[PDB]
Amino acid sequence: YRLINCNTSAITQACPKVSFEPIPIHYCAPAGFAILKCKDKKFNGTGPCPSVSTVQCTHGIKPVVSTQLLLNGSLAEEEVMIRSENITNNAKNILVQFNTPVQINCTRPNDIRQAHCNVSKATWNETLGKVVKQLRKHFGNNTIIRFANSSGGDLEVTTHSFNCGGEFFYCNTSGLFNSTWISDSITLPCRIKQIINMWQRIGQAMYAPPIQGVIRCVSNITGLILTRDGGSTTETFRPGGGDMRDNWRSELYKYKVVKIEPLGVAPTRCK
Amino acid sequence: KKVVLGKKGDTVELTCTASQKKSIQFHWKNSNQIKILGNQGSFLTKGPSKLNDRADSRRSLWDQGNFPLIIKNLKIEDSDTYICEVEDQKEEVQLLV
Amino acid sequence: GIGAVFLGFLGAAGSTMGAASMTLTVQARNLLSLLRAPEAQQHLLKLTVWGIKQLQARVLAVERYLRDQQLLGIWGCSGKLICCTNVPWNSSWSNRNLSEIWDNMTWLQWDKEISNYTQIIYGLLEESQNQQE
Amino acid sequence: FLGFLGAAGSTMGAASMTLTVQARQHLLKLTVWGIKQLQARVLAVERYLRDQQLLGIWGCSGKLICCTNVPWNSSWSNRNLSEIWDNMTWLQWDKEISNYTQIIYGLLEESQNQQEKNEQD
Amino acid sequence: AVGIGAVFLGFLGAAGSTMGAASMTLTVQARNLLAPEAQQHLLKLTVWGIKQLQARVLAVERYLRDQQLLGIWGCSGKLICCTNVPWNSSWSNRNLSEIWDNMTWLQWDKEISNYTQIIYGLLEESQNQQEKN
Amino acid sequence: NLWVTVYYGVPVWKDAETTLFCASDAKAYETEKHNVWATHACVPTDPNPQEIHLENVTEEFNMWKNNMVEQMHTDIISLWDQSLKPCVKLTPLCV
Ligand SMILES: *[C@@H]1O[C@H](CO)[C@@H](O[C@@H]2O[C@H](CO)[C@@H](O[C@@H]3O[C@H](CO[C@H]4O[C@H](CO)[C@@H](O)[C@H](O[C@H]5O[C@H](CO)[C@@H](O)[C@H](O)[C@@H]5O)[C@@H]4O)[C@@H](O)[C@H](O[C@H]4O[C@H](CO)[C@@H](O)[C@H](O)[C@@H]4O[C@H]4O[C@H](CO)[C@@H](O)[C@H](O)[C@@H]4O)[C@@H]3O)[C@H](O)[C@H]2NC(C)=O)[C@H](O)[C@H]1NC(C)=O
Ligand SMILES: *[C@@H]1O[C@H](CO)[C@@H](O[C@@H]2O[C@H](CO)[C@@H](O)[C@H](O)[C@H]2NC(C)=O)[C@H](O)[C@H]1NC(C)=O
Ligand SMILES: *[C@@H]1O[C@H](CO)[C@@H](O[C@@H]2O[C@H](CO)[C@@H](O)[C@H](O)[C@H]2NC(C)=O)[C@H](O)[C@H]1NC(C)=O
Ligand SMILES: *[C@@H]1O[C@H](CO)[C@@H](O)[C@H](O)[C@H]1NC(C)=O
Ligand SMILES: *[C@@H]1O[C@H](CO)[C@@H](O)[C@H](O)[C@H]1NC(C)=O
Ligand SMILES: *[C@@H]1O[C@H](CO)[C@@H](O)[C@H](O)[C@H]1NC(C)=O
Ligand SMILES: *[C@@H]1O[C@H](CO)[C@@H](O)[C@H](O)[C@H]1NC(C)=O
Ligand SMILES: *[C@@H]1O[C@H](CO)[C@@H](O)[C@H](O)[C@H]1NC(C)=O
Ligand SMILES: *[C@@H]1O[C@H](CO)[C@@H](O)[C@H](O)[C@H]1NC(C)=O
Ligand SMILES: *[C@@H]1O[C@H](CO)[C@@H](O)[C@H](O)[C@H]1NC(C)=O
Ligand SMILES: *[C@@H]1O[C@H](CO)[C@@H](O)[C@H](O)[C@H]1NC(C)=O
Repeated sequence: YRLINCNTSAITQACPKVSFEPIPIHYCAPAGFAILKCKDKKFNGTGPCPSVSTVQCTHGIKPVVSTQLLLNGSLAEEEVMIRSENITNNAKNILVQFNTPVQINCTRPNDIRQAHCNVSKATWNETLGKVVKQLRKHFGNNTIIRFANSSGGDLEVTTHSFNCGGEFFYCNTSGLFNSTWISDSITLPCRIKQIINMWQRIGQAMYAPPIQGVIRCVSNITGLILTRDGGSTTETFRPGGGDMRDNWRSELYKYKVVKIEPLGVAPTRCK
Repeated sequence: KKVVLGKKGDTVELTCTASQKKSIQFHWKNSNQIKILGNQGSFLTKGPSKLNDRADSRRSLWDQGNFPLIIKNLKIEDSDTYICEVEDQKEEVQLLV
Repeated sequence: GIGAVFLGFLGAAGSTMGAASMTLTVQARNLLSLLRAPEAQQHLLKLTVWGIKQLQARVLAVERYLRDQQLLGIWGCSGKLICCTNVPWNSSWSNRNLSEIWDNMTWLQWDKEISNYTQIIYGLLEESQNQQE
Repeated sequence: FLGFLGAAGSTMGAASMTLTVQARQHLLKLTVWGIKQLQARVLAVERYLRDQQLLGIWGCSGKLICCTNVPWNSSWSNRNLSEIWDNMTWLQWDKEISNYTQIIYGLLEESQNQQEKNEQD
Repeated sequence: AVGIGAVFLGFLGAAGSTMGAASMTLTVQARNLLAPEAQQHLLKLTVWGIKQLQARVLAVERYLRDQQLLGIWGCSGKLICCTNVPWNSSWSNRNLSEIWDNMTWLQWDKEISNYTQIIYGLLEESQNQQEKN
Repeated sequence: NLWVTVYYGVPVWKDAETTLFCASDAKAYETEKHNVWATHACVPTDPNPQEIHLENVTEEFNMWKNNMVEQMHTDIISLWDQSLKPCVKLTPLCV
């Protein structure tokens, strides 16, 4: 009644080594409905959007899951946007968009369970530089910003996990957040784990061994997910993520499904 | 304003609980509002507190609403107050060893 | 086909109700507005679930339109866009000056205005069209 | 666009009122039987549009209940009109009126047709 | 096809008759009308079934786009319908007996087609101003 | 003296939730695993998309309470479960 028996089952399907390239899937609205795009560009997600168009289907959204990053997404148009439900709460995932894609090359070279992601330095230092510009808007442009690593938890959210080609990479983004902002390339030591935690429901999954050849990955980082830690100050932004809803609250932030009611009544002086 | 007593070292199971049975997002913070332990979808996460290596939770109980917090190696300095924030029910449980 | 005009109504939102009814007259004329590849036997039953799924939309856009104009045709007028009928306007339905309605309000305001009374007018439009017959 | 509009119509006063209220591989199994459920709907649209031209010729287009200026004859099943709505199903009408429905449809032609010339003068 | 595709072609009977003779047929024609191989049994059910339902819903939405256009003018379902627009006498300047006794619709429509956009604007406006006041 | 009008063709909105149907340009032959899933449960893309800019309208959105984000979350659970079939699951049952 308190320590109730939970039978951790184990269903075993027939598992080949299948390809995996996510295509853009855009959601249309049925007949008699519409979708209201928010064509603003300072739009922080909430509040009154002053320029609203009406479209039936949205842009080709790519279902690209990851933790701690948002690969192959869609970009901003003016500056780096910083969205949150309630900022100054220290329990809400601060989303971040990029108006320029920090390209990341990631390959398994020729150990089978080892890979490397290469990201270009100073395209990252300026993009960490753009973020500490708009971050100081919600603060007192002081209280020295210190990026740092994660804190712990599962291995899926303390490292930038993704899945390119069919294998489930786990990259140690620890050089990407090590600076502190007062008032050539980088290499990341990825693995390929076979025993992962599913993001779908609660449970573990063990997969086939990695494929034999080379595994390329050309993804364009268009987004972060940070998190603060309110002490009693420097406001350290320890990155995270992992609820997969937040990967699609950053490509469905400018949309709204309404219902069209085309019958109105009014008083007139007719006869 | 619950009361939980430990001796030293033992595992205490503080508990907040919702009424949904559908694995909704919670957290766990302390009196200085630093994150102790958190849920992120279907994965666990810690926070940069001083219980970051010692805290834990039971993963299988999230699917029935029960979101515990299991602490190992009880020192004297964790005698504080802890706050579970499920969606609004910011319940406070205090701890002593 | 018809689902194109179901969304073209929204081009007059944000304007005033005197202007949007006039735009509707122009919109009245504006509401008057192919898989032939070599298909393998694997493509045959896959391009046909792409055929039925689009044709479950074109008939829903027809069947919604006839479920509109069945409800209008109860209230006297079938096929009329601008239709006024023989029910007197009650004063308790958010009383306001008629210049304070057709000149300084958008149509979305009336959703916020009389939605507490919108069901009551609909029964009156049935009864007076039944009492007159 | 109704072809059924059933709602289990039994008692006529409940049938009249609710009428105003209500109607106001494995891919071969689902593609053959999806086209069959589109031939149901698309016919049930074209059965409506054929019908609403017939009521339009009588003058009763669009209105579900319509009243018109043709009284009963003597040989049109003269029962009392108060018990007729009390205990009878709508099914029991087409049993009760057999060959009169063809001349009722003819008289409702000329009742509108003489009226179109009457208001013309 | 097998629905309201025969109605659009059945209108074209009695062309070349006089305009009184077509009018007598208007209300009466729309009263009277509106292999042991498993592989062929599949296509006759699946892709030849869709392609004949893409032509039956084409004839529906061709028809409703006509009865909607008569709805702006005010008729919407009456086959014979007359309005409040007065006939301008600079429209072919012809005798009313010379038109309805000895002239065919094709001969008639060739006369009028210079300005049938101008007539179609008036019937919309007159049904915009008979429901305005 | 004023009489009730009825207009058909009015731009009126109404906050409500519904089931959005997916659309993407799948190929219907490729054995890449998204082009398989986007053929069973999608539709071809919009060939001539309809888009209207609305004048003078203001409109309050919300990102953290959208009801189509939980409709994207459903169709990606439903993707990966028919896409990456694993060798060994361990799903807690908890009777
Ligand atoms: C963000 O979006 C981008 C898209 O813009 C994503 O980038 C994609 O990443 C995936 C994952 O790696 C790529 O898929 C794989 O690409 C490999 C490289 O192929 C390219 O180079 C070779 C050599 O020059 C060419 O032959 C290829 O041409 C192929 O692609 C074209 C279309 O572009 C087809 O039309 C052709 O017919 C060719 O097939 C490319 O130009 C490629 O090796 C790989 O194919 C193998 O891998 C899968 C499993 O991973 C097998 O199912 C498949 O059959 C192949 O397997 C053989 O080879 C491997 C060796 O790797 C052996 O081990 C096997 O046993 C077997 O022999 C697959 O095509 C994709 O190309 C790429 N998209 C691009 C570049 O546009 C990012 O991933 C995305 N980000 C995230 C996070 O998802
Ligand atoms: C956003 O989060 C902050 C906490 O960081 C909330 O502020 C708290 O509000 C409660 C109200 O019951 C007060 O008792 C606390 O003292 C506040 N704390 C701080 C640090 O301000 C704030 O209410 C949240 N925003 C919303 C809209 O709920
Ligand atoms: C990810 O890389 C970092 C960078 O090395 C690892 O952090 C520590 O880095 C110091 C370098 O000053 C090493 O001496 C330590 O051995 C590293 N590890 C620890 C535990 O302190 C970090 O550990 C890497 N992540 C993982 C999961 O191994
Ligand atoms: C978002 O913008 C609105 C006004 O546009 C503002 O009231 C709100 O505080 C903003 N929220 C964040 C997290 O920036
Ligand atoms: C990489 O970023 C560019 C923009 O600079 C974009 O056009 C391209 O599509 C991206 N590549 C992807 C998403 O694979
Ligand atoms: C990654 O970076 C290292 C060091 O900068 C370099 O030696 C290696 O060739 C790079 N690999 C790729 C695929 O860019
Ligand atoms: C990033 O660039 C700034 C100048 O824009 C420089 O001051 C800083 O040192 C750079 N970061 C690192 C880690 O060198
Ligand atoms: C980087 O992260 C690892 C574990 O994620 C941790 O051991 C290390 O101390 C971190 N580095 C910093 C500077 O926080
Ligand atoms: C069936 O008959 C019972 C008894 O008269 C009645 O209460 C019920 O409403 C009838 N069913 C319907 C659908 O009218
Ligand atoms: C053909 O022309 C003659 C002479 O004008 C006319 O009487 C006759 O009615 C026409 N044919 C038909 C079928 O109307
Ligand atoms: C009628 O239109 C034709 C072209 O269709 C033109 O040649 C002729 O001049 C026009 N006549 C009048 C009177 O407008």
